[PDB]
Amino acid sequence: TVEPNLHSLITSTTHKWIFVGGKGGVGKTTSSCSIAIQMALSQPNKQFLLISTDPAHNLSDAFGEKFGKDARKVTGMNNLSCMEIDPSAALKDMNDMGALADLTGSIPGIDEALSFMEVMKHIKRQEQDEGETFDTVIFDTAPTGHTLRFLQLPNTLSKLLEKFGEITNKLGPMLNSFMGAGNVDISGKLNELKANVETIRQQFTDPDLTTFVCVCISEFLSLYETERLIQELISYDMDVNSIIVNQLLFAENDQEHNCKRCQARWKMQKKYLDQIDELYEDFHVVKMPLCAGEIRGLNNLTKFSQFLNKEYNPITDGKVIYELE
Amino acid sequence: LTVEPNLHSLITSTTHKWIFVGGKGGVGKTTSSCSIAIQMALSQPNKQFLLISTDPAHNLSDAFGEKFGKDARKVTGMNNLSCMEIDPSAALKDMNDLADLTGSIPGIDEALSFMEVMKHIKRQEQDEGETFDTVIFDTAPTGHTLRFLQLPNTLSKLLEKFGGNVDISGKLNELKANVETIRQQFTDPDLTTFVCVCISEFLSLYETERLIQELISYDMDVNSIIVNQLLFAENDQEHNCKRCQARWKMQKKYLDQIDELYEDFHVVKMPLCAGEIRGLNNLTKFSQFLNKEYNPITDGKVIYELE
Amino acid sequence: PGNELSKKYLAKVKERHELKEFNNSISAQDNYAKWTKNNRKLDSLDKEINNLKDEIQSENKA
Amino acid sequence: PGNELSKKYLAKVKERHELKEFNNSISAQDNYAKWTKNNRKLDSLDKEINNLKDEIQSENKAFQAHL
Ligand SMILES: Nc1ncnc2c1ncn2[C@@H]1O[C@H](COP(=O)(O)OP(=O)(O)O)[C@@H](O)[C@H]1O
Ligand SMILES: Nc1ncnc2c1ncn2[C@@H]1O[C@H](COP(=O)(O)OP(=O)(O)O)[C@@H](O)[C@H]1O
Repeated sequence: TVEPNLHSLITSTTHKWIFVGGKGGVGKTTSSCSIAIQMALSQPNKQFLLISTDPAHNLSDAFGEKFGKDARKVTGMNNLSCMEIDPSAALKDMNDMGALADLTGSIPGIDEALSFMEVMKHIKRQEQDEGETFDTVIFDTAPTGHTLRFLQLPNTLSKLLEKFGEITNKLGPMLNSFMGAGNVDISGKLNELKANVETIRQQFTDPDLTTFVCVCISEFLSLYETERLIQELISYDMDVNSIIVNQLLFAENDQEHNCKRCQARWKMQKKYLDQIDELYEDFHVVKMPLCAGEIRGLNNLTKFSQFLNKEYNPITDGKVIYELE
Repeated sequence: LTVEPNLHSLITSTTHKWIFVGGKGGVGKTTSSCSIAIQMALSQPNKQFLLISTDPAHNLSDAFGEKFGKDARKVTGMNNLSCMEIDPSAALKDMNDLADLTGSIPGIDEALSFMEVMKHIKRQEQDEGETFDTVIFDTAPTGHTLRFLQLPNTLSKLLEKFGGNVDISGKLNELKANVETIRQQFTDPDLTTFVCVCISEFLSLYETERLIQELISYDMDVNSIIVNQLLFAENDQEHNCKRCQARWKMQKKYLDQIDELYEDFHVVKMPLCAGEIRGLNNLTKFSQFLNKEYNPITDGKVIYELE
Repeated sequence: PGNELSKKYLAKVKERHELKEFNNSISAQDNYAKWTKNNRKLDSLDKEINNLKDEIQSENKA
Repeated sequence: PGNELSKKYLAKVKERHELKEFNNSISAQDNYAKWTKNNRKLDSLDKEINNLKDEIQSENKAFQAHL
């Protein structure tokens, strides 16, 4: 039925948008890179882009290369290109070049939709100056904040374009005498948003064009935060089908293992894994092993990432998680 | 003029009567609950103590290795510490076999369930004729067990502007009192305080920062956080496991941050012992590091006598 | 006849209050499974009881 | 009414919106410190902006409840 891996997605040809996210230091970035590398290696034809909003420049840290606002290609790859931009340190540079400001914090979701299209822009620009079309883009969703909440903006902006009017047509003599000192602009320029962000929406709501992958560690506070997230995404009508449970130490059988503490934690993780499996039967629950020390740079990110395709087997693969010391 | 990185001041206090211990996630709430209890009991022989838990899973019983029930028994080996395990969600569900105005008004169920407990306590002090000087609450893991502290103010915010079709408005004013005579007490920094338990990782330092806010709102006193399960790896007899020493690095990072975030707080660092900490002989040994702060160098041994 | 806004606003607010009391009887840790299920449920009843609050309110508005 | 329900409901809703954008520029992980501070702040402005929403609302059910 539903295989315990992301093979079906790394093999998929239909998808164009993939989102990876997860609060807490669970492995979002590492997974982001892994899903990227894996997809790139499995489809040579297509061209890929791994983009990150984070200010701390994580992708750069992960690979050990300096990626900037300029979509460079991963040194050692051939269709994977990373791009790190800051939409906040660009929003304070968009308009910083009044009314178009005092209505954003008023309406929940704008700032996001704005910041996002600011990104999409920086992307198509690259595809121009480089004349190279990206078939699929992977989003290293930002750690904090509901980065892609704008998907509700439409149904929310409708309550205003049906209000700013239901008051302009319920008080007629004073809707006419109501010389709107401000032209239809507000009710017309923030009317085109419910479109310029309604097309992008029927992109991210197509079960075959975009999907989200949740990263989580197997402890309570995390299985919670992600159950929350899965709900937040279900509401947006986005597709959530796979969760990658990271940092599992399959201690039940280990090489050079004879430590007491470590085996106590595994016992707990195991407990919750069984619960996750029970809670999400229709989901792709991917178990990833906890390697000894950092997983940095392509040579390792790759080696580690293959366990998103062919599920990791603690017995046989036990060694491969030690080539990373 | 910094603050003591321990709970000595509270285990020594004579003024307090109510102490709440809480923390979501498997961080060590129960263990800390017992530790604060045992510690307070050993340091004040005169006074008599009660450790009560709402948890259905009967944790205190697991912790000590004794079967504590609805009947306040005394800890086998102690002299003024008595544990009591009751379930209020089940007792309040029997004399209710309607509450429609309960689910309607946020906070009732709690205030109700709480007084149901208080009741079961004074009853014990009757049939036993033994007054408890201080009670420690092993706050429930999930749900906002003590949110009723807002009930009063909230209930006002729905009386001047809102309505036996009125016998409801009668036994409801009788309530906004029982809960206000209390909240008055719980909101007194000398009589009651809350101790947060947390592990030193992000999702937990968050959940507790949240909690500290929830408590500040209720005007309850939050002054101490016990950071449990710390490694202090560098201080082991020797470097072996690398995956461990990597975690310590992270914990250390957040500890520094916690210290910076709560300068006026009693931030208590507790070491991670090898395997369970069950039964009085160990709960005690481990609990003393809530009084005299644990020193990774000297005390390094004492965390290995534990099974 | 005070049916829909009575027999409903009660059956639900009552069942919810019957579940909420059942949820606080299992370990959100040992039964994360069920626990989270029940919560999801209580999250719906919380909305369809906040709907019958407007269905019963906009009735005194229409 | 015009100098208080305007110059205030803006200074705040604006400053909050100025902070919120500043908070999303630091690692809630590397600067947990500041990050949590800023949040605590945004949690107040969120209330004292939800107060001026009732202060600006009690001054309307008032000028119409009194001729
Ligand atoms: N499964 C794993 N096993 C071992 N180390 C891991 C694993 N996942 C992540 N890491 C380590 O954590 C670090 C990455 O944390 P990161 O993924 O960037 O946290 P976040 O997703 O919250 O940004 C890396 O330096 C890597 O060494
Ligand atoms: N500092 C510690 N060192 C070693 N083990 C600990 C420590 N703190 C708690 N534990 C372990 O955790 C378990 C208790 O967890 P518990 O306190 O009941 O979590 P919670 O408070 O969320 O219910 C015990 O079995 C004990 O072995």
